[PDB]
Amino acid sequence: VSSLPEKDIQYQLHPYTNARLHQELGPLIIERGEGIYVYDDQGKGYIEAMAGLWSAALGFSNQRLIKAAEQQFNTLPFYHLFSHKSHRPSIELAEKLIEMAPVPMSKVFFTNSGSEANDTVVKMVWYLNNALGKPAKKKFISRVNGYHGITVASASLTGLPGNQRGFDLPLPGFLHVGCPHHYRFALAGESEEHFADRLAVELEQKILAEGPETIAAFIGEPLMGAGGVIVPPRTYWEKIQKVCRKYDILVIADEVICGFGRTGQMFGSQTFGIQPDIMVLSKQLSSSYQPIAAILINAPVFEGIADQSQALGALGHGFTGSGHPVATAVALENLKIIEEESLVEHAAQMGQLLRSGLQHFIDHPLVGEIRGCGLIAAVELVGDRVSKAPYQALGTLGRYMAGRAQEHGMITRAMGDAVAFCPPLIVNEQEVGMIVERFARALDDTTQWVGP
Amino acid sequence: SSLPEKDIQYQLHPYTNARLHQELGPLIIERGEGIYVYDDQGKGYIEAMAGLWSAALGFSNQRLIKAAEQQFNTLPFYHLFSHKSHRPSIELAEKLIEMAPVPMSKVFFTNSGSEANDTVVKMVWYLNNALGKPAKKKFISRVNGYHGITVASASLTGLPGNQRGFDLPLPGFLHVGCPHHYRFALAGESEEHFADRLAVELEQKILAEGPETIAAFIGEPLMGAGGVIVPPRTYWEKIQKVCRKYDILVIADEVICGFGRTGQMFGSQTFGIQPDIMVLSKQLSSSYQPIAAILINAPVFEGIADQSQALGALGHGFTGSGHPVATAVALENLKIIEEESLVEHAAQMGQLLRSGLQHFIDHPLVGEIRGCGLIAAVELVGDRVSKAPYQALGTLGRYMAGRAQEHGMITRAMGDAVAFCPPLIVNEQEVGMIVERFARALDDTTQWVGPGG
Repeated sequence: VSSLPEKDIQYQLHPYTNARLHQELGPLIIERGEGIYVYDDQGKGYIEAMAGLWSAALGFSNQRLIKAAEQQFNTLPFYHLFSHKSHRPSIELAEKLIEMAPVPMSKVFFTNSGSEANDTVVKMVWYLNNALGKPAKKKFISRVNGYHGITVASASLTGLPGNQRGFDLPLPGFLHVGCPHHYRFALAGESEEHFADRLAVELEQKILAEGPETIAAFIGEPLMGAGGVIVPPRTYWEKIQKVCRKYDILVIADEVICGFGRTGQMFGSQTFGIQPDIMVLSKQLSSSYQPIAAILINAPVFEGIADQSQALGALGHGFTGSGHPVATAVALENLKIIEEESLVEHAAQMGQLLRSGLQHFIDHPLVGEIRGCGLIAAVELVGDRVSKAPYQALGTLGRYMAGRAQEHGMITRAMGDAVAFCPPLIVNEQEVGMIVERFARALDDTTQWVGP
Repeated sequence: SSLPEKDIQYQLHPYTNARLHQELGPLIIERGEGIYVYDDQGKGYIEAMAGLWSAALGFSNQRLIKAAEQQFNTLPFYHLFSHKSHRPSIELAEKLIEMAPVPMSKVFFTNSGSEANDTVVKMVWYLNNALGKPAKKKFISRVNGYHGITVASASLTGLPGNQRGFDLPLPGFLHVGCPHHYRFALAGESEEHFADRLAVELEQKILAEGPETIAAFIGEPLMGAGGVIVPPRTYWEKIQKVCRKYDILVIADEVICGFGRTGQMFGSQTFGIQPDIMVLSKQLSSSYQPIAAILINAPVFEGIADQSQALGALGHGFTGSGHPVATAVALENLKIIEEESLVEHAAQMGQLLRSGLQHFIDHPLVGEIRGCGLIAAVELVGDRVSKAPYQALGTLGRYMAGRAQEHGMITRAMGDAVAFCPPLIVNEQEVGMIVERFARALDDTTQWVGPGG
């Protein structure tokens, strides 16, 4: 048998893993990928219904991206953007991002990860408000169950307890308002629109209690990804933005998951009617073939930063890999493919098929909710549909269900007791059918396990 | 070319004055080969910084490029979350642990050095909570140290340029003195006594803050971006004794020093550091891919592991953590460094570099020549007795770096010092050319100043 599992146990500390259990069980070693599939070291194939980490838009064997990497490696395999240095793929990618943006944007700043990007945005907003002579205007508002990454600062923006417990987070000045999840937080008989009203009132009261002059920015994923595929209620973003504009608070759209065709349009900001001052992009940006993220800032944000960078000598910020030529070349080619192959439209089509397939299970006794938009969805299981209570404890069903899905050849992700769907954009109709079938088998297993 | 206008229109550059950039536009680098890069006008430059202290194998290593291809065609993306794994992360982690200069237990991967140090902060907090020491959370670092630029890692960083305007450092991130004898020793003080004073400073800081509140001390073995600052003799010995006395972790930031930069495989070896945690990046992959790695020792792992069990899972990880292409490239890169004996070769080339620069040791504008292995700096001054700058601090360094570029060499000014950090594969003739181009830039600067005397 392969030496790899023992070596993995001996030498790797895994993210998002119980380290002690890992020492007992060892890894599931993924050996290779092609199309929407990955294969373990025993040769078993799985539909990667998460596209890896919400990210492999073009699947696991796109030869154009691979050749784009090769072409750039053979030209200039590393360079940087520090001190006026530049290079073609960062320039052409920045051009393309600005010109495809759903609202007018001024500049792009590159990082490696979504976490670094949001961390950078925090720093940029502080820097901006200092430049503007508003030293108190520094607080960020985000939402319960939001996920913005896991640096010290971005984990503070994040609203999931799993990212904060044990880590002494959030830092001060990172405030949280309600998760816009109607199923869990609406009143009995309350409409989506009235639920949205109540959330907007909550935001305004929070701004008032803190002192509006101390609030710099509001950040949100158009729909929440890692926190549960939570679609906000109708009118939420309209009403929330009105509150933000009233108090001169920046609106930051975290498009790390929603970006590049996930939600039925190119950006989640389009789908949900968001006019952000700043956008954060990653993941599908490069089909995760290279680590890269991008921040788009509008004109007022750029102008204030630019002014301060002059007064303070240079902008004292940047990663070694910021705009890495291979990562930018791969992302550029990736965006071209998404456009040329009409994958936004195709994904929207496939998403309707996914959602209608799943909706066959709406009356199942363990299905509490089916939600989603475009080609992202979740099914939330419960132990009792009237009370919405979990079986045993929150997470017990989702853990079992995700494990059963894997046994039936599908990789999903449990988010508490919901299981997620975020397949590659290139998924076809029968493959959507198979995703639903493998969900159904896992659901059948879970039902028998829970028992009468 | 349409590129310069497009760059000015669309890119906010790191470590650049944005207004000046709108006036001047970029220097567009088009291609690279060996130790050279070429701009879009065809002019060639020796990349005496190896890009960003990082391109160990130069700019056209075909083995790294083919290693990337082979992995892209196997599995171009996967992750390490929830027990998932893959061969290149496993084999890289094995190699890193087995090559470590002290016994290490586990590797955690990130994309950047900044993310890695940020992660270390979180790991240390998480550890001390697991151990039932909730107060033991403060970090101590040094003036002019550079640890990256996330909110937390910029707090560790001790360069004002990284903090002014950004409301940093955060509370709980404390700084002690820059160990640079030339600038901070008392008149007539020995290196060893300077080291004694720095150790006393650290101990007094630990005492004033409450030792029970201090979790960790972090330092680059020699400081890179902050000036190629070699610590005085006996510094690391004495500093570590203080840390051990109070049960404070010792974290070696090897982002620049790692993989043969300093004359041995690690800066920790060169300077006699026994770190609890090491942070690696840059030469790890010759920067062909964004990757960094954290090595943690047994006690650090065991505490983290215990808490990750009690709390369900370790709530930390980047999408790109252990990225299969980045890890495959890094693994091949380390194999090349070993197979081609590049640690030894770089040590040899570094002696040539230093002896070449030392022909200018009595020049009226040369204040100090420092370094070790294949990293060095020449610090220029306007007056050697007072060590004062010519005009404003930074004038000489800026002028020198601009002249070096005109003579076909990319160097980095750090105030009035110019840095050297060439690819490890640099050969003897190429070291000769680096020093020649330094000399021409120095001649130009000297003529520009007119020292007289």
